[PDB]
Amino acid sequence: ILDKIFYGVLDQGNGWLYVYETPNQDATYDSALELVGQLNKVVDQLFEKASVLY
Amino acid sequence: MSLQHEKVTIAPLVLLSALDHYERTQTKENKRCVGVILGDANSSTIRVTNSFALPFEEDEKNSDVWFLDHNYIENMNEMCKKINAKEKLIGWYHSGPKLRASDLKINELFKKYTQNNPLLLIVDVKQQGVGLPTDAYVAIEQVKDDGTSTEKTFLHLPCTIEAEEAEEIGVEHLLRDVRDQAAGGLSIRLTNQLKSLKGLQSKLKDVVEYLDKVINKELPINHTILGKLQDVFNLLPNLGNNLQKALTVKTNDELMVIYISNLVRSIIAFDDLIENKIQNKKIQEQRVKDKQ
Amino acid sequence: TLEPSTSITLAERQQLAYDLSISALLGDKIYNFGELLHHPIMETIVNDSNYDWLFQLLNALTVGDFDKFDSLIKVQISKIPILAQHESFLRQKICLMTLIETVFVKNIRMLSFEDISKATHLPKDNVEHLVMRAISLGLLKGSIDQVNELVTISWVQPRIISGDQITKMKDRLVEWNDQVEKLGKKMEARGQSIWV
Amino acid sequence: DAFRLIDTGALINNLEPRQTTSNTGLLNKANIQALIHGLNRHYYSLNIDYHKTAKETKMLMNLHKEQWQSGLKMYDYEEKEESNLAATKSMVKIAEQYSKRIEEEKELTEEELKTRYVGRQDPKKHLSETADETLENNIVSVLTAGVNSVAIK
Amino acid sequence: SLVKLFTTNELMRWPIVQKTYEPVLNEDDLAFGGEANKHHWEDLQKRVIEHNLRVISEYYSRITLLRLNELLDLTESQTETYISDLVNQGIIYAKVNRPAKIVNFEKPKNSSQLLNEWSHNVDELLEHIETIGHLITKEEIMHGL
Repeated sequence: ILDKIFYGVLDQGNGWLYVYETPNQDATYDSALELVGQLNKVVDQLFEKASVLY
Repeated sequence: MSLQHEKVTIAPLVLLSALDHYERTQTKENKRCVGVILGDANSSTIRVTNSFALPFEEDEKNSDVWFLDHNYIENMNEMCKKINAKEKLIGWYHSGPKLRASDLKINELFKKYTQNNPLLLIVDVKQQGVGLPTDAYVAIEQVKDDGTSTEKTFLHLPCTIEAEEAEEIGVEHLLRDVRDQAAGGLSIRLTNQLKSLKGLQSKLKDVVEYLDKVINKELPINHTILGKLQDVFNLLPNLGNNLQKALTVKTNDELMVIYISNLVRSIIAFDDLIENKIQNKKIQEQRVKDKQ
Repeated sequence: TLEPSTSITLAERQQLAYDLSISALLGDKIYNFGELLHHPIMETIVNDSNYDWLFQLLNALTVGDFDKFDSLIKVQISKIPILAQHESFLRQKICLMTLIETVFVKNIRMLSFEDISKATHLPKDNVEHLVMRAISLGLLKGSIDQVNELVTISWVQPRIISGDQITKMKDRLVEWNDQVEKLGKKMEARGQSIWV
Repeated sequence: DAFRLIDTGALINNLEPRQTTSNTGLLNKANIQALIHGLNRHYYSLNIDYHKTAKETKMLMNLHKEQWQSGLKMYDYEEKEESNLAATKSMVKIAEQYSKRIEEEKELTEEELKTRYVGRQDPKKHLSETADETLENNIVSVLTAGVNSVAIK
Repeated sequence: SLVKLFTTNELMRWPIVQKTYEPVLNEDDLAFGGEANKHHWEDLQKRVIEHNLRVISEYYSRITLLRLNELLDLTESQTETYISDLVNQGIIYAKVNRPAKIVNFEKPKNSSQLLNEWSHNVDELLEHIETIGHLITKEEIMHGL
């Protein structure tokens, strides 16, 4: 379980071994977060380009 | 027998020839106008491409007094074959406004000239309609909806007006005063959405009116129509619970994507503003140091 | 497809209607006798008393009567051995009639084992096989649940619609159309700046 | 463009049949290659004026009228997520290319930028196009979903 | 009749088959035709149990273990073994709940399936309303005459 081979959860109730389906971790949010980081860097570079204007 | 009645495609030339025919023979009210619908067939999508006038005559009397010339069909056939052998007779059209009594009867006259089942094309030549003024009606034999003898009657088919390269050029040139060539994408899609909603409302009102008629017994009881209506009600989803949660989660994800895209658009506008300010400053400096 | 040129012998057509009723009662993929009852073919024995017993039995089948069905089937089981052979099939037909009519009357997309047992006279242990037959034959498209007896029902076999049902459907249509019109009015009013 | 032959020996008078009593005929300009075959030498050109009718122009509009039962039709709700994910990944890559573009633009002279993005993907118009296209598709999807969820019920 | 038995979506009793069609099957060669054909009867039992499960999973959703053993007629543990094997091969979606003695034959539906089904229902509704609209005019012409 610690090595994430099957995504069940062991319990100490009376010896039960609840088994749960693999989580989803949708790729859309990871892609959005990398996009947000890249756009942050783009903002800093663009403002640096604006130094000549100032 | 060919089952080719799934889809119908009409080039604008057939329809405009219909309008020209109606305005030419000076047809007054109650006088229907009929011609032939030369095209290509034997495929699933029946396609109408060219038409011509017919000397159809009928007195507003007993439905069997209809008259139509037999030699004219073959005489037009020979000349049109000489002009183009790829256009074959695939039925007939009448100048609307709606189905009449003799439509089933006269259709059998075109059975021999046609190769497949003859095609009926209703043309709202005087333009009372709001949607497409064309609809197809293939005469087929099916059991009566009242549990009586099987009847050979017409079946509506989904007709879409579509043009080829030759006729699209002319259509685009002719109405090159009213079509909004700028329009915009999202705006035109939203306008299509609203038009579809209004069409749904109109069809709903028509169905309500027909039911109001049937409860007063001005029309008989058709169990097929009532069964289809009950099926429509059964298919109506209940939203206002698991489906509700799924729709909500999808809408939230979709709005997050919209947020990301708007952020990207704003940063693009930022770069555009920065570059434009830079160029304006350079232009100001140019004019200042070249004047002096 | 019968023609009005000749209707052959009235007695022979009466026997044909008798055979049609027998086959409908003893036919598998038939679970609504309304078509036969309100057809002109039944006018041949709409008055005769020799075959009135099967007309009463068909009426009980459509309504769903149990004790009257039991008495009639006991009396007429000896009329023909053909019906006596398939008595169990007729009882299963009674059970399916009761299930379908109870689903269509009580409505509710869910059900319970006890309700079906009371409305079909079968024990609470044979309801499962009853719904097995019902789903297999195409009457319903539901799904069973035995740990908690909560039989789930989906689209049901359609029935001929009477005059009263038209008013309710018409009112529901009116409400739906009014909702659609209100939504369209709001949509048009809100975005009139871009509807071009 | 219609044509009609010159008369004959009116070239002796040199008055090919053309009395410019109006400017409506002189506005049109003769084609270049048409004069090579001879335009004002054998067949004086004419004017062409397509005249329409209200009935015809009203209803040729039907060529671009969609079927009524297609506006409320949402498409399968799996492609509308794969497309969003692909658009987001493309946006990430294009933003990275935009960063390297801004980095490289610091040390380039105008005589190159006037021709720099001729042969390679300008990673700015791609970003704007992707943003606008995905936003339009997304707005249409949201409106269709909400409209059907409210009205259809 | 044997083909009818293995084509209808209806559970069958194993002893009923093993005592009804057994004589006709036994008086044969090649298959079910002697001591060397004892290899076939076990296969027939396995096939009928597999058909029973394929029907129950298509109908049931929360079958309890005791009734599942009653229907399949497997003793107590052969049932769980069979369920395990058929799900491991990948024919049926099943999940046991031994402490609760429940079987969840239903497959949980992802949001994509739910919205696709809703969209298909709305499309069918629109098509049906179009057909109703186009039949109303036809019948009005038929009986307005």
